[PDB]
Amino acid sequence: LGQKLVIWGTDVNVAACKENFQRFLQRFIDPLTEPLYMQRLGEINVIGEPFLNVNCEHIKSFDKNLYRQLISYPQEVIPTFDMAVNEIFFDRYPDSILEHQIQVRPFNALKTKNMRNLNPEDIDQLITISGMVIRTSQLIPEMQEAFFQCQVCAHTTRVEMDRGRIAEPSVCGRCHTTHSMALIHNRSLFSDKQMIKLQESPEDMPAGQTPHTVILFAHNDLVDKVQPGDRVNVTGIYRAVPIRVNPRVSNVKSVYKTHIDVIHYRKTDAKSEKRVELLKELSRKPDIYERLASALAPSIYEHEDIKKGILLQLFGGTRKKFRAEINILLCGDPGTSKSQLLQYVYNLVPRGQYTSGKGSSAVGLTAYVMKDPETRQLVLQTGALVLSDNGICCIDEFDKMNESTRSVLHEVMEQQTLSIAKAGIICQLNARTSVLAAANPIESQWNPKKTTIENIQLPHTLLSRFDLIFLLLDPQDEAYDRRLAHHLVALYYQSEEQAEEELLDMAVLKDYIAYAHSTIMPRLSEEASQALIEAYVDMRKIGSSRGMVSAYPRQLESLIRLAEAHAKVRLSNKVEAIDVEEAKRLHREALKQSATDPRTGIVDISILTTGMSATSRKR
Amino acid sequence: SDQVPVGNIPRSITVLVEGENTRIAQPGDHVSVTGIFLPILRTGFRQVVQGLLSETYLEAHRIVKMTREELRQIAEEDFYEKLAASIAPEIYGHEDVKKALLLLLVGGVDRGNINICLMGDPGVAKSQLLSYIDRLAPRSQYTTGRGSSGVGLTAAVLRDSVSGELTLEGGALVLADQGVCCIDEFDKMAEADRTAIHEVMEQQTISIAKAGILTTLNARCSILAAANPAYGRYNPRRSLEQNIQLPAALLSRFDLLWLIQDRPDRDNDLRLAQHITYVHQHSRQPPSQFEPLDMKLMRRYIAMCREKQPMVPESLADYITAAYVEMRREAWASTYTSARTLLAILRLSTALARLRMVDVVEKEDVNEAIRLMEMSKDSLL
DNA sequence: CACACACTCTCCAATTCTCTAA
DNA sequence: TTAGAGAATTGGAGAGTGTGTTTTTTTTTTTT
Ligand SMILES: [Zn+2]
Repeated sequence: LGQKLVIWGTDVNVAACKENFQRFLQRFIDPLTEPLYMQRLGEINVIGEPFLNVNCEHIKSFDKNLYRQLISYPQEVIPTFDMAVNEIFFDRYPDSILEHQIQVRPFNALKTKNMRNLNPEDIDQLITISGMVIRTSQLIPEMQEAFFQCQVCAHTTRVEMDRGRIAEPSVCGRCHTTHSMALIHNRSLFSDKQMIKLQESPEDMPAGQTPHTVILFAHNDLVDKVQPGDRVNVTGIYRAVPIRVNPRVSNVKSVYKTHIDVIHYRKTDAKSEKRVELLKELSRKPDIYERLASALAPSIYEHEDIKKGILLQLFGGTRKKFRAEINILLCGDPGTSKSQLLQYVYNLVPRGQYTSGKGSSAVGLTAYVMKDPETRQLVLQTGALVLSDNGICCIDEFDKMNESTRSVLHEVMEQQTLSIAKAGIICQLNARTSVLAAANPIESQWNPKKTTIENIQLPHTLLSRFDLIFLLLDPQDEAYDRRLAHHLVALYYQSEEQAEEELLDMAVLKDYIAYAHSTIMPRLSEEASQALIEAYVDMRKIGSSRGMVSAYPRQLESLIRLAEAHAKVRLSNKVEAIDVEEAKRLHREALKQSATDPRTGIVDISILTTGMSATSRKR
Repeated sequence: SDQVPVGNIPRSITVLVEGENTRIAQPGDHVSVTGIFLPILRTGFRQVVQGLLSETYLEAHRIVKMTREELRQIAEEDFYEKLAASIAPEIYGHEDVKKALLLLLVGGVDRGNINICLMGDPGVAKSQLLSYIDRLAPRSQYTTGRGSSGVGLTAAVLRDSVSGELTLEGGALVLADQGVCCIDEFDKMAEADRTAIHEVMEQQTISIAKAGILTTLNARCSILAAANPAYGRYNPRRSLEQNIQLPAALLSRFDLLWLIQDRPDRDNDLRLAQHITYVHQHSRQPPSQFEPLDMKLMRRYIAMCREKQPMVPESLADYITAAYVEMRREAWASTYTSARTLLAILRLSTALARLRMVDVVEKEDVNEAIRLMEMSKDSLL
């Protein structure tokens, strides 16, 4: 009987606790009006989730003693609260159906302890701690009901798990043969379980100390909700269990291993027609192209055409070998704005990636095969170019990638695939990634006596695959320096209003790009076709002088990509002469910056081969 | 280490700590432990294997660990130069370098670390200067860029095979976390070390693997770098990156670049020789016609100084703009100046505002930053 | 080795067989 | 005719016995 039940050696009455929690559910209307948690139990009826999250601050404000009993004795109290919630969910809404009994999930919003100060006095208390997940194990199947069958006579029985053990039948009731009941593993019933290793956050550490870690266990319906690298305030019971000295011996070490029996996660670092009509109205705004290009990278100064090219890359061409991915190269001295621009723009798009061209990159450009450490089996770890299969890949310090990386990147940029024949695996992974690059000069400074390919020492076989190449060196003008200094002073005086304006611009920019990807598919108009043919023929007519080649058809395909991207920027859905002229302008400016021989200006052969005519005529 | 016999590895003892004796100790700490020396009585298979022998542990019972007049002395307006003089009286000259080192210990407004680098030939008193900063600073480390058989600049994972439980430990950058890390022969670093320092300069944390899995490990230390020429004595006809043989992506990170060049000078050589001979003859520095300030008092001073939080006004921002553009004219006419230069002079001016112990910068701060950068370039030239 | 599987061996007692009274 | 007390046969609980238990040097190919 409920009224006779009392927590063991505790004098807390279970029925009183249940009724007090029901009173909390009934009366708590005031988080700052129906009760908040009865509103949530109205929502759960249609949402269908099997849990009710509740705030321990709310419980404490309603009743100090109930909160204290929850914190002190969660192992008994939380099942009591579950029974209370499942009674209320059929007192109200009595005709409802739900596949599982509701699980209450108490939590304090902030940490009650930090993991360095956990003590044995905290054992079996409800606590919550802040941390970062280091590793997350495979889904462990944990038994909850053992199904036994008689080997002789096929009689079956079911027995509950007591405290992890099984009360094996020892004799079959329907034929009385001893030791004849056999556990049928796949007829038994299992719940989900997973181990999570949690490290304290870096700011919480003492000065120069290595991290402490704690083990978490998350069970059914709360199992796979966290990933490595994320941050969480995790609420659970601080358990202490014995560990056996040897797997074949039941002696246990005197020192108990501890872990967190997880009850609630709260991720702390992860974060419509109105949106559609706002974006549609914004697409008709005058100079929307310049508006979006200026919204790109507010911290960076004056680089208009670079931002415009990055915008056209982020919008991309029309998908349908018909590669629509626009390739962009940034080129300039170390310490300049290109690295900051890459580190900004990679998080501005879904499916994006950022990596270094050097061997210290966390995720390499090439796919490889490794032994997964937690299980020591082979796993095909694909590279960043493959993980960014429909997004931008930001390759910083592009220039100094080794020859194998150069070859596989050439393969990716030309074929939009990455072939691997490593360890018996033979497969051709898709990589429709938009390569955005940042390349330094080989020496410490840019050399105006030399063109881009000779300064950066990259092959023409890679440089000719890029749609646009831009120079990020700064002028030596005192007006430029003074304007840059005023801009940097404004960045120093950046305040909350500028931050909110920049974040509003960032949000609408992300939404605009995603919507344009989702719905816009530009297609050629007749004037677009005539303009593109005219552009290619005109830029080929320059070759009448000196008998040189001044263009090649991949330039035309690049212009098609850029025009389609510009049409997608303004949500036209049909590409026409306005887009084609902007594509021509930006493309010609990129060639003017990149393909300029110092002796004669722009010359197209610099991209086709290294060593332009003014250099090669030494021999 | 200084108590081990001559030809022997240092011995170790397991200490088991219970109750309120726990959490008294930390790694790297010097302690004296009163306890009971006892044998570990293992069970089962280990008993027949070990026989009458037994491992031992120490059952710990006790663990023990081994101003307004002064503020008026600090109030004397000499205090800036008084401190600069107190910094390493064993080294003559380079007084502006000593001022820069003081601002390194102070730090700017919170970024904030004044990373600096001072190149020179071997034996130029460069190592002696770095050793002084390591001794003075409250949290610090001193290491070689090369190749050490110890734990590297990054932390490392030890095994402790009697238990077999792998654990992270050390790392010069990690041990120096809140303070300053001094690196000798920075030029001779491996590429892994160069990338680690690059990561520290970028985001002030490093990545390391324990058992194939990996974590992030925190280190916000200021870097004090000493480097050699690639060959011989420094020649000013060659640029610093080509001479020192370091990439500009790292070498531009340091706020100040100094060249501690050494050349003969008769009277200064004789003064130096008299100093060294007195040090050998009496095991102490000779009297210097002044009293260095107590290092504990210097630590108190820089602590309350670092607790001040300056901010720049708009007029001083305009002054920063004018000084920066003029300095960039000079650099362009003679190129290792960029937006990082403006941020460097802002950092140094806020550092001097902290040194003045006032929550707003002033013209003398920007003047000091400008002249320190200019004369560091002059020392390099 | 001291703590677990696997097998043999011993005597206790649990249930039925048989004789007797109600 | 039906049910309880004394004697006989066999199940198995328990005691005893036997057995089982990272880190350094040297090479080779390929990466620069
Ligand atoms: Zn059976």
